[PDB]
Amino acid sequence: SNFAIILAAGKGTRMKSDLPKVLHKVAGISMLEHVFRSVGAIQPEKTVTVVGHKAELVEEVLAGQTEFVTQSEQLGTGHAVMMTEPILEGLSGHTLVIAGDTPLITGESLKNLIDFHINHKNVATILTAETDNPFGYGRIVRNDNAEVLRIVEQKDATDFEKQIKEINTGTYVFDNERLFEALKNINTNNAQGEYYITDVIGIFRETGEKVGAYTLKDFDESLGVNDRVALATAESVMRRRINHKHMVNGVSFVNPEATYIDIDVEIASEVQIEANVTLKGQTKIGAETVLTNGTYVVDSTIGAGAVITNSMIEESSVADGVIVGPYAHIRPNSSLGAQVHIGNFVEVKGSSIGENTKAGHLTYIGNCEVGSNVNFGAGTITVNYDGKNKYKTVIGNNVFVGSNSTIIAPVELGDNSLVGAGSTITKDVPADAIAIGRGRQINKDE
Amino acid sequence: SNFAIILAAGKGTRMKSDLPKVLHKVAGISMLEHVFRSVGAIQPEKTVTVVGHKAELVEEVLAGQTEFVTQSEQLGTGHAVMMTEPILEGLSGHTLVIAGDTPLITGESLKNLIDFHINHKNVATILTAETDNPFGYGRIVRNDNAEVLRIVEQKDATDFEKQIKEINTGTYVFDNERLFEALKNINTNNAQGEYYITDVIGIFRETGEKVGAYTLKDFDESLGVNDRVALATAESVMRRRINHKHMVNGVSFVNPEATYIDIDVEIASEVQIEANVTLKGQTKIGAETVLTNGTYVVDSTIGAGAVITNSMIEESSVADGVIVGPYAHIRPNSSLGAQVHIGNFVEVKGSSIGENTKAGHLTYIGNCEVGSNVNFGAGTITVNYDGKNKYKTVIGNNVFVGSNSTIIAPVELGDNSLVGAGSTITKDVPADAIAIGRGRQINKDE
Amino acid sequence: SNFAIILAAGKGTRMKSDLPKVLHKVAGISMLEHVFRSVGAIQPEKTVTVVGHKAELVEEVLAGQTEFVTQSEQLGTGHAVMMTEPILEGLSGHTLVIAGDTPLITGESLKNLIDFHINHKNVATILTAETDNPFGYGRIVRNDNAEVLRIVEQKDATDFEKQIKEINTGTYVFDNERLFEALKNINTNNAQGEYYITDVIGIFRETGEKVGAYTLKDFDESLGVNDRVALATAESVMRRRINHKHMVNGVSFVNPEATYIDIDVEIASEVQIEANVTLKGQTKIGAETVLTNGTYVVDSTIGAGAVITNSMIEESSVADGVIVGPYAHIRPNSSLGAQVHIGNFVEVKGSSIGENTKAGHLTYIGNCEVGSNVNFGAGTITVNYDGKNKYKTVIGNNVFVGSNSTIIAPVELGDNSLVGAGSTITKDVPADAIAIGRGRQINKDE
Ligand SMILES: CC(=O)N[C@H]1[C@@H](OP(=O)(O)OP(=O)(O)OC[C@H]2O[C@@H](n3ccc(=O)[nH]c3=O)[C@H](O)[C@@H]2O)O[C@H](CO)[C@@H](O)[C@@H]1O
Ligand SMILES: CC(=O)N[C@H]1[C@@H](OP(=O)(O)OP(=O)(O)OC[C@H]2O[C@@H](n3ccc(=O)[nH]c3=O)[C@H](O)[C@@H]2O)O[C@H](CO)[C@@H](O)[C@@H]1O
Ligand SMILES: CC(=O)N[C@H]1[C@@H](OP(=O)(O)OP(=O)(O)OC[C@H]2O[C@@H](n3ccc(=O)[nH]c3=O)[C@H](O)[C@@H]2O)O[C@H](CO)[C@@H](O)[C@@H]1O
Ligand SMILES: [Mg+2]
Ligand SMILES: [Mg+2]
Ligand SMILES: [Mg+2]
Ligand code: NA
Repeated sequence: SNFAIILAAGKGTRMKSDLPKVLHKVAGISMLEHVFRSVGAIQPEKTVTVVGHKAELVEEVLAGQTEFVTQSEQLGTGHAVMMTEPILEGLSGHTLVIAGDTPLITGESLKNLIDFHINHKNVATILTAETDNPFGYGRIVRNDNAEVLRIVEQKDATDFEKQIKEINTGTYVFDNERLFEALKNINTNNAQGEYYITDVIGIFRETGEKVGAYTLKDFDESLGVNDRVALATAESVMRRRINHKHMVNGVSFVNPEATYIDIDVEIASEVQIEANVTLKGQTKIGAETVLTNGTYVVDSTIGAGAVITNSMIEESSVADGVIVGPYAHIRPNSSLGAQVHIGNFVEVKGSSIGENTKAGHLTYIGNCEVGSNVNFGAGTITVNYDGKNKYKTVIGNNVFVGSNSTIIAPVELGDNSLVGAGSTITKDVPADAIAIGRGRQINKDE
Repeated sequence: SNFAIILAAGKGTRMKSDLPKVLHKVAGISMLEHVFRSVGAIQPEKTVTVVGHKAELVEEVLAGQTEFVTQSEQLGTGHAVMMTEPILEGLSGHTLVIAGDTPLITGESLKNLIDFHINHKNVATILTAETDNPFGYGRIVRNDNAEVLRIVEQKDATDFEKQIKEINTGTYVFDNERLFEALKNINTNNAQGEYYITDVIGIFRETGEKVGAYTLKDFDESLGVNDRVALATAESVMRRRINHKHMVNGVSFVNPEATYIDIDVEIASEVQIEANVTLKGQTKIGAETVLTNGTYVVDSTIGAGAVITNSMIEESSVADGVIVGPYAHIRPNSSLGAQVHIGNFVEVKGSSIGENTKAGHLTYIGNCEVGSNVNFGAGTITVNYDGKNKYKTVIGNNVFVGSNSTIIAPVELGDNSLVGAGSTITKDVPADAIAIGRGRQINKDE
Repeated sequence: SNFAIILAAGKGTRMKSDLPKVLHKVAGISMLEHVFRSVGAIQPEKTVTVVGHKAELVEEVLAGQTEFVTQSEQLGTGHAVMMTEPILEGLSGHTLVIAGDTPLITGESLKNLIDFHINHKNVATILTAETDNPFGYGRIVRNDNAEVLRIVEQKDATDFEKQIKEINTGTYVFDNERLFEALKNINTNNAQGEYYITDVIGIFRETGEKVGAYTLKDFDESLGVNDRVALATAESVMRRRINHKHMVNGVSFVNPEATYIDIDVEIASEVQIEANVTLKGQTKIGAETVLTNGTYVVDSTIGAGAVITNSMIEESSVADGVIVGPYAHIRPNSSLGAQVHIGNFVEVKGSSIGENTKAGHLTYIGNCEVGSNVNFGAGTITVNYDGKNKYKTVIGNNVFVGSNSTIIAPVELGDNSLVGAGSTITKDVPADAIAIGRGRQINKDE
């Protein structure tokens, strides 16, 4: 029986933020969520998240996914684990304690940790790693025969102890029953005057209880994020992880070290992604689609065989074979039908665009229902706002909207209609009709 | 006498692509072409490229540059070399065998390899290297006195052999006459059930024939591209190589690790290139020209003293002192004369623009022949498409095209003419004349 | 008493530039300025900058901040120091000699260097470092008991000496009085036929004078920039330094290795900066402001809570809560009031924009004084240029400028006025009035 305790009540002073540290994002989701996803790998029967500093913000993120306990005052990591007593005290099993600021630890690593704990029949197992720059991390102190003696914090470590490269990742597995009894013996006699969870290791050794340490196969997973310098490193490692997975899946990257793809983004095989492409949120990219430098897609679905050249697309659906850009902007609630062509300096907002329709230049399409095979001449402006209300415009199939025209909603351009270039349309244009609304040209010789 | 055999018939399963692996691009050209260019350094009397999987695509790339032999079934690298028998069997000389998926090996390295082979009078010389992650590479097995015994593939290697860091690059030089006789002794008794070319090393040792190994000076050249993770590494190394050459040539780079310049791009001294600039194909950049972040140039010629700010330029010519951007788009078959200024949100397509002409904002110039010292007011739209045909517009010198005007082709604006702002022009405007075609302003008090 | 000598007279041949090497920029300022800033840390009583090659360009950069001496001919680093004789000869104190092409050395390092020199009572102290690629650097030659014997240049070094990893940084501290007497003994007997300053070390040893070497704590500071490859490395290290400082200060960076922020840019806590953001010159960013990929800001002030999405802003002021982009361009001498919204494909030039005003699409606002709560419809074009003169337009508060309208200066749109969409305005529109200037729509059935 496995139990889990996630610490997320800290102040995170070094972050210099009003937003709780654990909520800072890494590849699209908070560090806390990355940790929560890893925890699920051990299939815990009970999950408790310790909240305190701005608990309401934290509870909203994991609402309905974990039990919450409040730590009124941030008196220490050990004190935080004590808050889980009313829920876990008495139960029999292996209790995992993990920090909410170590977003790189994988579920696979946590599984190996618990398996090690059970196999070696330890009362406490520490997840460790080694690094050439252990500053800020608790050091793992062992004796001559490599037996774990205790964990000494940076601020409490001697110069000899500071030289230790083996660090505490902040993740452990404790025998649930022995954990809460050992917690009662933690004192505040240290540089911070806090209840260190790291002290339970020394406490267990007093009664000769078995304590071990499982070393991470990948030391990059050990990153503890206390400031924004560490947060950038987490972004770097997570970015490499995500992009590596995509490349193994058959996605080409001109530069995986400079491409920004969120954790839950899905990408089909044969997709070509240039450097400096950004894909955020619930974004999906179809097979063989090409994304060029500067393309920025948020919560959108893009089909197969599409080519998105240096363009921004938000909360929209893009069908197969759609060509967009460069410098195009597809705003929320828009839908581009199959083989639609949206060129440079074109903005589509809250509009549905039928198959094969083209708007290649300096055009604004807002709140419009557009048919198939429609052609928007360069400079076409649709007007949906008058100062108070928002009106809709309907454009039929095979409509030819003349260049530099101004279409004032609410109006409807019937099938096969034509709007003369430079015209201002304020009234419906019947199907197959031709509308012209501009001044006559007069030349004055000189 | 040197001969060359390039293997390009494989399936490249790990790539997860319909495009033959060797055809995947690195810095603008296929891996196969990079390998072909290196091969030329040995000045081979005969060059044979083994094709099989989608041979027609491969033959098109190197058409008229090498002899081709078909390998109906991909039974192995050794089997592939056997396909070159009808052409190379009997001839006397040093035969180089190279894979089409090792695009980083230089011609200089191949020259050193053949020179080593001849000097040491070997029957077979293997191009080797060392790496901390030899996974997937054939390991070089030597005895106590560092003599090459054989090459063992990843899938056939024991745990002891897998620990070997010295890898086979897939490039060798064989005595042509002894090569084809040793090929007859290759068996399919291995994990893949294939005819390994790597086995000829062991076969030569049976008759006490001299086999050696030449080690690469630069281990980065040893990269074997079997998947897209490796392809990204190839892009990274090739990108560093290309940009290093440019910096030595006097080109400044804010960030050479994040600048994307194709293999055949030419850049003059004193050019300043910000990070995230992309130069593709047959692009040439003149002296002292400045390219800012986001600029993307494809198959174009840009002169000296030009400033291309965050703009995309395709298949066009840009003269000296031209200023473009930010967010400008120069489309195919366009020509910008000396000191032309193209500003933000301006698109030029299939048009010639005379010296000193300015179009600084929200303008579309398509299929136009424009003179010198012309001024396009912001919002100027030229119309060349009516729904079926494409018409041309001619604009003379010193013409002042009023802002937000719509010029409907085919029309001609004579020298020194002026088009009033907001006008729709459907007829020719004589030289020195003034054309106005808009509605009169009426104010309604309230 | 501390004195300083900065060498900036060299030709910098490897740079292949008409601009003196020391003037090449690193993070917004010349290498010379970075060196000058570091020098100030030792609080020198006298500062002398040796100029020669294009001295006028160099003197302009540090005008009024240092004394200048001319080196007519570039006969060597030793010869350059000799030019400072008329000013420093006779004085008593510690004289620091530093190259103008080592922009990474910090003031803290120079302080530690002088303190070492004084403490050890040396006649000469060399600032050294160690590197695996010492090519081009003078090597530090020591004896069995680690005593500094001399400095041997790359071109004069034997194969044994070339293997030395300890390099000369080009920075030293000499006893002023003994310095000028030792300079008289420097000869041109070397590969370059120049007067090496490095030779004074050997000269001092002839009379048994105390010479030492202080080693840099950070070897990255030792970079000597002789070509553009080294200049890119300097940019890389300086970029990392600058961004690290910002992260410690509470600024988040998606990718600090690919974000370009100049040396004097100021950024408040809680600011979020995506990768590929460029901030240049005297730019200041307020608290909680978000900067997305592609944003490029030069000499501008941006307030708190602003969101600059993929936009370019130059020499302008942006107030709190302003939303800009994507693909917007704020040109010189513009001011955006609190909560102003500037959308895609909008250019603002030399204009003041009042609070809450919105221009969300394809609009050009030039030389305009705009009030508060004004709404610019998509496609709105302001005209300020007629061919010779520049005219101003004044727009009152709560004005509704209809889409695709053309406003021809000089004109004034009074408070609460409205311009009908597609209108060309050539005359003043009184407050509360409605102006319409377009052609009537005529439909022709078919
Ligand atoms: C005493 C202790 O455990 N030290 C460990 C902690 O140091 P470190 O100094 O990083 O500890 P933090 O301040 O980041 O706290 C760790 C976690 O506990 C939380 N928290 C903190 C204080 C509190 O009163 N309530 C609460 O819930 C924080 O929100 C965070 O999720 O993690 C490092 C690894 O990353 C380890 O090397 C250290 O050995
Ligand atoms: C058996 C063999 O040679 N193994 C070598 C091969 O492994 P590796 O597993 O990389 O071999 P690949 O599958 O990439 O084949 C190598 C080359 O031969 C071609 N090909 C393959 C099979 C075929 O039947 N016909 C054909 O033409 C492929 O197109 C490719 O150009 O290259 C590695 C270096 O990169 C070496 O370390 C391995 O020792
Ligand atoms: C002889 C000498 O000093 N060599 C040092 C110099 O080599 P390095 O070959 O780099 O010397 P440079 O040519 O860059 O000259 C150094 C500095 O002196 C200036 N200059 C040069 C020649 C001249 O006649 N007048 C003049 O003012 C240059 O402008 C530059 O600021 O710096 C390296 C560190 O970066 C050291 O490892 C070398 O030991
Ligand atoms: Mg922590
Ligand atoms: Mg291979
Ligand atoms: Mg130098
Ligand atoms: Na217009």
